[PDB]
Amino acid sequence: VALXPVALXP
Amino acid sequence: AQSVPWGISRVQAPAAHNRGLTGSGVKVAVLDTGISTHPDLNIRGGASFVPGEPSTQDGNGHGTHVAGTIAALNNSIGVLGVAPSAELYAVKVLGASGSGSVSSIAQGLEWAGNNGMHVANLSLGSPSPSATLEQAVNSATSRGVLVVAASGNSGAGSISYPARYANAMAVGATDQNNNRASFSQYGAGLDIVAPGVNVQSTYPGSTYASLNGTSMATPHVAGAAALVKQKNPSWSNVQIRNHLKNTATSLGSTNLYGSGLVNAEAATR
Ligand SMILES: [Ca+2]
Ligand SMILES: [Ca+2]
Repeated sequence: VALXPVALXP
Repeated sequence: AQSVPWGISRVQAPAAHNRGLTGSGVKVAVLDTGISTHPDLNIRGGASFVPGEPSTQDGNGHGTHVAGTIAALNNSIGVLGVAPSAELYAVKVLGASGSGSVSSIAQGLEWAGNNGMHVANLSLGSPSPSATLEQAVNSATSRGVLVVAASGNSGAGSISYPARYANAMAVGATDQNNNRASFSQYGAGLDIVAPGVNVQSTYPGSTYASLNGTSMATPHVAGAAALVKQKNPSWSNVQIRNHLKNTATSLGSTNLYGSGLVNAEAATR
């Protein structure tokens, strides 16, 4: 997943 | 007229600029949503690894904003980057929606190592590890790239990946009072902090925007690394990394702030 706008994989 | 964002002043980039240190000749890759052409940016090149988005233009805004913190041009308009003469390369690994795959990010890191980038800015993360991502960070590091990554915006006391990997320098966010921003991830592996609240930078549509996050802190550090590289062209990625940490302004616990607030003046003196 993610921080704010950028996520990548869970 | 040109404005100097509070964060650029806070990290003392103008003092470095006064010594003639602007990041000239240093290649910096921004692994993000792209970088849009902008009157206050000079983009030297790049590549895209996002299927369906062949150009390096930015359909999100995030990459363009990050790029301007590193290298917005020193002129009579807009804002001013930490390293206004750095050579910016747009490596698009995230799409307009802001998401990407580990495969695309790894392709970007390989590109950075294969094409002579000295610094790679990764204002991105995930709460989960990936061996692919780890290998790509390690490979880029072995090829001379300083990988700088955001700690994350969950507010928790552990940091996101890839920042959590040893060979990535992890950057958290401070506010205008040099306090940790409440959203800024901290903990084991945190190297350093930089301004990440109300950061004004370049934005698509030839305009400017103020945004918050560890994504905005990270490019202050990538920019500072470019200043150190210009001053010391023979220095390796790890030497630059440690020097930034050793000259940072201590803020208290290394658990909350790492080595402290990046200081471009101290790092280039
Ligand atoms: Ca400017
Ligand atoms: Ca790390």
